[PDB]
Amino acid sequence: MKFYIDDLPVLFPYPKIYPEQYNYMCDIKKTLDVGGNSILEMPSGTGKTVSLLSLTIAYQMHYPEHRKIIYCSRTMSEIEKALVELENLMDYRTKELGYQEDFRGLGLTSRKNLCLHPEVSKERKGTVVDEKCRRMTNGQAKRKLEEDPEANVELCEYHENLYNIEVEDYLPKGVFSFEKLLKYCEEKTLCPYFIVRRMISLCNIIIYSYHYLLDPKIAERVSNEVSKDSIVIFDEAHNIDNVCIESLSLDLTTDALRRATRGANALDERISEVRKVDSQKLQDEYEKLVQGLHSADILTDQEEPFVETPVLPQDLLTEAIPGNIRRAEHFVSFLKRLIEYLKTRMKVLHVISETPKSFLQHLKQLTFIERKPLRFCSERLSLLVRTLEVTEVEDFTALKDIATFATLISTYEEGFLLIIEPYEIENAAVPNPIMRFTCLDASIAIKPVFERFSSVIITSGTISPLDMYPRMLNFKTVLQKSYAMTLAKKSFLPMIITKGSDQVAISSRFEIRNDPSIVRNYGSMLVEFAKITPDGMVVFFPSYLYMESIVSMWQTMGILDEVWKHKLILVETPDAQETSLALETYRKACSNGRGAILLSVARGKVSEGIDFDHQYGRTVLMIGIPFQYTESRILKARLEFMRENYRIRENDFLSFDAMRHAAQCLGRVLRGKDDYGVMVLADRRFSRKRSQLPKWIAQGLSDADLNLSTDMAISNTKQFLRTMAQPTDPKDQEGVSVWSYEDLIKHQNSRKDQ
Amino acid sequence: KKRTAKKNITPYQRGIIRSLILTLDCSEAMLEKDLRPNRHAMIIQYAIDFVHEFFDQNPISQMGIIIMRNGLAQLVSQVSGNPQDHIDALKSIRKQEPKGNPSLQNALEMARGLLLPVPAHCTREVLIVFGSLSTTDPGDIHQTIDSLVSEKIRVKVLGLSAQVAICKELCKATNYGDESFYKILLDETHLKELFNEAVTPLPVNKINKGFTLVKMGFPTRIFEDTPTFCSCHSKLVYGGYFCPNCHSKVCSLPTVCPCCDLMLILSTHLARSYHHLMPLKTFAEVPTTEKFRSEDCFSCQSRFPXXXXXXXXXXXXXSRYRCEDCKQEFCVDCDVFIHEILHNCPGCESK
Ligand code: SF4
Ligand SMILES: [Zn+2]
Ligand SMILES: [Zn+2]
Ligand SMILES: [Zn+2]
Ligand SMILES: [Zn+2]
Repeated sequence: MKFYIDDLPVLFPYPKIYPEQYNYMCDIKKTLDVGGNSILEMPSGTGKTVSLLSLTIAYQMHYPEHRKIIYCSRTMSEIEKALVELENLMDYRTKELGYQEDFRGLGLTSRKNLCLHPEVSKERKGTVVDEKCRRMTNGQAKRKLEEDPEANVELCEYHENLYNIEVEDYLPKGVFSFEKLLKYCEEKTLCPYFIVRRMISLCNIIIYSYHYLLDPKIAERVSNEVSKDSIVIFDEAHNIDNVCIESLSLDLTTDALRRATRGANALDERISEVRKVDSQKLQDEYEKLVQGLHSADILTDQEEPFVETPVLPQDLLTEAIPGNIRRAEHFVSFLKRLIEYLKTRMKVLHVISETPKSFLQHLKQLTFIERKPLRFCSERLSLLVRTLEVTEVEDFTALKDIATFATLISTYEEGFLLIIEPYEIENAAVPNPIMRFTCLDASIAIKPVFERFSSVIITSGTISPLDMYPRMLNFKTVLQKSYAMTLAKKSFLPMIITKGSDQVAISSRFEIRNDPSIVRNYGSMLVEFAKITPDGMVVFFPSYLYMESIVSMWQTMGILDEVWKHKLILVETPDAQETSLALETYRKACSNGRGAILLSVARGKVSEGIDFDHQYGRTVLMIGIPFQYTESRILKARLEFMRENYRIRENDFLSFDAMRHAAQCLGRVLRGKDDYGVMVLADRRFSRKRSQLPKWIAQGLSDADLNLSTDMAISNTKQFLRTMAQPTDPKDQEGVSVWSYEDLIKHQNSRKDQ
Repeated sequence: KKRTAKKNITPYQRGIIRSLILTLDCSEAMLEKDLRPNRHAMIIQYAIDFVHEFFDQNPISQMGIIIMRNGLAQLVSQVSGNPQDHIDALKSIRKQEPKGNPSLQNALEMARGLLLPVPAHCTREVLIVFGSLSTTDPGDIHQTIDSLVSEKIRVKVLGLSAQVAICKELCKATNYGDESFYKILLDETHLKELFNEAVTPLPVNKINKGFTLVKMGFPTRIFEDTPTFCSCHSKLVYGGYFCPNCHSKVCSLPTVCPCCDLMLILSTHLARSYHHLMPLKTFAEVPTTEKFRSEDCFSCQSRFPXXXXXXXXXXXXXSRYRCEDCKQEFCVDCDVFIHEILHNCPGCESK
């Protein structure tokens, strides 16, 4: 297609469209012309990706003002799906128009997923990979290597070829997705990490995780070019406040405090050996403190900066000396002040939560140490570490964490909350004290990014209500519309199984353990699907520990045996790699003959980044509802601040976020308008909150689908899939709900200009 | 109110000499209580129906039959050109009962082994019949699919009330990409119609492969009655056919020669194929008030068609579905029976 929105040609890579898509493009452009936030709903059943990217390229190429676009996905996988998607958009755009592209838009995740060095790649923990690519390609490594040629120092050499060819120019022309980017860089034996990091100043669009825009320790290197007048989208931004309050989170436990004693004693050792051997450069750095924050080499560090910035992007900062801490030995002294004051705060008999300032004044009474010097903990630590040109960091992971800790607590107040639980009750009456601390206001963390940028776009495949977020994140929006799925055919049966066979009102909220009434209820429901359902079926659970009790006692039942006769079980497991291997094997089996089943937490990690086609997804089941106050009171005080700050009480938000995770896991099954399947919920409570379910989803919920029995539901899906396999394709009824190529869009809309 | 094939493409070349192999699944799946007697016995029933249907309409083709049970697949009929072998095989099966589950791979591979001696003019198609929700493979699947469609064998499958996209993908492979062959059902009338269309030779947009001649001759009926003697069953044959060159006696059959191995039919079978060579333009229902033809049927004589305005009823179906190239009438039963049994358009044959 090459059509218009009255102002811009649109090179839609599909001859086909859906009317909802034109609704989407119209309202999103109407926004962009007046740059704003304008919370919206776009169903993932249609791939809004293409709508987004097509309109964005049209707008950026067409209007000459915003040459830069920001598209924040949640995860790297969303990014790469969008990457190949945009690649198709770009190839079609070239095919239709010849070559007008001159276009370079790239994503970036980390060395952990991008370290082309093999030895580093064989490691598993991303922190050690980060430090190791540092050391391997360090602004220091190169020097001591070059004045002193020795086998002590090495490099990926990927940074070398980067320096050589890459850092004068850019990639040839391509939108090199992780596939294409990694292939091409390997063919050029390059370091894709540093490639994108340097490339940042030229890409016409950019993509990355939310975190790179959210964690100021990494959301720091943003340039104005990438910031000033870019255009910013968020997709699947529904589960964002988790990331916000996580980015402003810090829990503790004193085994790390022993590790930090180890590190800080080691720092006593390093200061001793260097100062005896030479303190002269240390005094050079003393005068470098005396001149101030030392941006001369505290920020002018092409590879040096050791400790990243837990604080918001340098906004909550000053530049003076930390007073007496000019002496690095005074520095280590106050390091111990901290660590072991933390230790004395570590073993309270019971739980205690702290405001930063309350405990802060407490500490001053206990130990008269001061906030403004205290903030300089992290930066002073990093600079001293560099001046020690250190060879190891593992002893000092705790030290950088505590730097982060002290910096935030000395920095942030009256929005956050320290809390000190002397154990995990989950293994109560044992020592596992926790000095957890975190924020409570996501709008705070977001506010800098809103402040920089006007033309911000929020869109998730779950968002409801479109007002909760304006409350929580306290922001202005304009066009808050939800797009009801215009379809002339059912194509999805959500149903609320409140009644099992025995019609027992069901839930997991009774408890985290067994009650063979509901147990066999759910076993019967499961196995009856297991027979009737074809390949591809995953049900989601409130909690891994709850699902674990249930699954163990169901292995105790024969309830596993019949599904083992028919289909393939896949279960969830805490290990990321083996979870993923289960995932891919599931996919291969279901696309193959033998049907495969996964089952999982609505909070589960796959439900974050993995979508489901027709094959892998047919029948999803939300057993109970994803609540959490099984777990701790951090959410209790979270709600406390909520109520005293937001006009939202506990149950309201518990329901809100539980149904958020619900619809979040729901959305996967659907790919395109040849997509379909089952959606079942299994608990009583889903009737009251029928209206909190997103627009199209609620449309698929007729009240006649409420509190069905499980046997009638078995019948429902029986006839449902009987229909679904059938090619009821009049294609004369598809024009109105697909708006066939170049005409029904043109016809209706150019007429619909009424 | 019509649901009609708009373009009945048939004037070309369909698959005539089809080496058809129905495959059966006799598993615990075929037991289950969703069909009136069962899936299983009903399937045996409609399979017998298809034996008769096929060997009638494709009276020059061959067949072997295979079932699947207990994670294993089981042939029930050698490649046979006598229907009754298949018929009594099906009988012998119906009384045997299903067990276990289908080892789809083994059935595919057994069929693969079977249709190899089929020459070019003899074409290769298998016929799945599926009602299970899973398979049991011992050999790599898409491996064998590659082998299969690399050896030019499209397959038509008839699954029960589900969908299994491996079936659609494998068919699309076997059917040169284009797919219509994963027909599954929702009703038993639906089931038999599925069969009846499975009977006909199947074109899509043919890959222009080798068009090879086929040579044969024709035998002749015998005269002596007492002279009973046979060379195809070695039994008593009171009178029958006589190979055109090998001049052996053959008990009544359209088979290939059992001495010099050449095909033997009379002509009738060619004529059935021709009935499948140029089928006709569909009888268009004449426009309601603009038709105004003679008020009866031509092919038959059916004076009913309208009541001349009863506001609603007569203004409904001015039913004069009359031919296209001949424009000569034929009533609804006449249209159905012409197009069904004797396509034989007399009005078009008339001139
Ligand atoms: S950026 Fe270069 S040095 Fe660092 S991990 Fe990647 S390949 Fe290795
Ligand atoms: Zn004989
Ligand atoms: Zn002969
Ligand atoms: Zn008639
Ligand atoms: Zn005619």
